[PDB]
Amino acid sequence: TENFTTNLNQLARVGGIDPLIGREKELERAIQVLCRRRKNNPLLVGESGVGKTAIAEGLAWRIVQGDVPEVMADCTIYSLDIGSLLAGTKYRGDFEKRFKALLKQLEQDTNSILFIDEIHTIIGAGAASGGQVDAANLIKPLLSSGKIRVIGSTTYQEFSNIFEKDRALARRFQKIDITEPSIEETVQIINGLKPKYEAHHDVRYTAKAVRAAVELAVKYINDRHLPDKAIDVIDEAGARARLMPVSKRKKTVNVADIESVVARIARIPEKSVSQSDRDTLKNLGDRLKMLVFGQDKAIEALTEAIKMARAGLGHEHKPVGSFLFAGPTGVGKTEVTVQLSKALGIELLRFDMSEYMERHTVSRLIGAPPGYVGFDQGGLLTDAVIKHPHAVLLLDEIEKAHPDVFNILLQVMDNGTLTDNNGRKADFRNVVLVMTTNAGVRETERKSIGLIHQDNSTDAMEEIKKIFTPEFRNRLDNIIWFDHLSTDVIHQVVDKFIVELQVQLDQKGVSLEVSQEARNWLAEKGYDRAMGARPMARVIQDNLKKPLANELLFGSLVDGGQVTVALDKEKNELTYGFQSA
Amino acid sequence: EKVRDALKPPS
Ligand SMILES: Nc1ncnc2c1ncn2[C@@H]1O[C@H](COP(=O)(O)OP(=O)(O)OP(O)(O)=S)[C@@H](O)[C@H]1O
Ligand SMILES: Nc1ncnc2c1ncn2[C@@H]1O[C@H](COP(=O)(O)OP(=O)(O)OP(O)(O)=S)[C@@H](O)[C@H]1O
Ligand SMILES: [Mg+2]
Repeated sequence: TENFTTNLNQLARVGGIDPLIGREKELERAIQVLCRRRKNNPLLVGESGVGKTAIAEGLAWRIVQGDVPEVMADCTIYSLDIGSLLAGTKYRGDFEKRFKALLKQLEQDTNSILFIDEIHTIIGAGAASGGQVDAANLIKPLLSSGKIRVIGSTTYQEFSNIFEKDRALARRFQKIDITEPSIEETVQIINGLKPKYEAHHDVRYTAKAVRAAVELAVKYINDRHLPDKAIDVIDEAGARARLMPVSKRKKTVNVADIESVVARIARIPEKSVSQSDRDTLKNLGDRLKMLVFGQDKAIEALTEAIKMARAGLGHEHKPVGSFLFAGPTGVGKTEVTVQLSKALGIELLRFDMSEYMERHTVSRLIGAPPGYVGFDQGGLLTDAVIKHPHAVLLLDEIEKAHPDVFNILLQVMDNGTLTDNNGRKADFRNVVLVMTTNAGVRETERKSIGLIHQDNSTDAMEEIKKIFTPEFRNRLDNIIWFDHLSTDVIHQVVDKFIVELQVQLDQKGVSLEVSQEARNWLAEKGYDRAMGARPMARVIQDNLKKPLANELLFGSLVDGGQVTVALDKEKNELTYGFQSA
Repeated sequence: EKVRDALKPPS
């Protein structure tokens, strides 16, 4: 049976098993259970990555070192590979004969312990062809007698769904809970393991690098547990050195490299922003101001919030920024958000909230429809952010959506984490949240019944209070009220559409030239404060795009030629020169 | 549906 089992004592004495630092309380309890007259079978139940197998294997390391009670000295721990027990047990009784042979060896010596990792796998392993004589049944009687000692290791999920179902087997095993360690005791673990990782990668770690790897991983890496969540960084940090040139910092790894690794694992922007990002960040306001005019206050809020986060002054657990964009039509509420994603080169998560008006549709954001038997038990909002943690989240026309959606965002803005029905948590700490609403648009469009016209901007705010609950509005960073487009910015808006037209025309091979007088004429005809910038596109479409379209298709522009537009003051009508070729 | 099968040789 030497093939099926492995002697941890022998393996630990020569190569090493990644020694167990601390965990004195757990080992004392385990040894207490192992010294029991009967049912002396400890079970190390804990979350993944909490050192369940380091305690059982570490116990062997302590025995050879001698740091154990005299009762434990001279004991040999054997690890069971169930894959080898069931290797060639095709014929009836091969497994039972093979398995029982192993038990006789343990009972005969009476000073040997058996370690079964993933112990939940002995509940249905090679029992029979539609029979109930399983390995668990074969070990059960021996366990109660106390002739042999068996150490188990299994996750909470497996222990309850599988191991707990067999009440008889669970009775024999004494559940020893294992808890995730704290920050302080965790750094001691890495320090003790560090010599094994340093030699493997031929690197050295600083005192501050280890402290940072632990603290940073806890902050950003939320889908793992601390003992291993902090060793992935350490292990991955050393590997980076090997890939780099022999002359490029191979000897040691500093705190700067550690934060780089965490950023890649969590797909979040790394600290110590490069000068490249700074140039884009400083110019972020100016770049946005070249595509959206008259809304400098909104752009400042978005850019400043991003700067605070990168600088390190961002919210501890809240998102980068939560905003509500309320304003008249065509004022750039959605355009600024769409262009923000392009300026930052990050994914845009645009959710149209007019499709979530129904209450049942809100469960899709954080779950699946009731009674869905398939595999896609995920939420569109939770999975989107999980796939793109660093992104811009746009909830267009959120006021249309059911009030339940607001309640779903309370934890998104106050705590930064939204949990799916399955129980996985998403991170919104780097996702810029921008909401857009047209509340009070009718109030602004209508005119007050009075000698003096009234600014209905305040009426929209009162509507915002009625629609949104106070808790939801308090969490928001700020409620930006977009303002109507003035005649001055409209001239800039017309220039924006004209360049967009030129880009479309460039593919066709035709170049458009518009005189300044013509551009002003377009603005006056299409200017509508109430309707914003959208009428400007329509006037340009009716006046400029229409003549060009007929010519491009029906003649004088099939082949690329220059175009010139001018205004006739006498006729107060535009003119065009097609000038083919 | 997937069930293991244990065989036996004739002799
Ligand atoms: N002293 C230590 N304390 C805790 N974890 C350690 C220690 N030394 C190493 N480790 C790491 O912890 C891992 C063991 O994590 P455990 O929680 O015991 O889970 P496991 O044995 O891998 O089984 P699963 O995956 O949880 S079913 C090792 O493989 C190392 O990566
Ligand atoms: N301030 C602005 N500067 C430049 N273009 C703008 C501006 N506001 C609107 N536009 C243009 O107008 C069109 C619609 O812009 P949007 O940002 O969708 O308007 P909006 O007011 O947010 O829309 P709703 O329907 O009221 S939510 C696009 O062609 C935009 O480029
Ligand atoms: Mg819009």
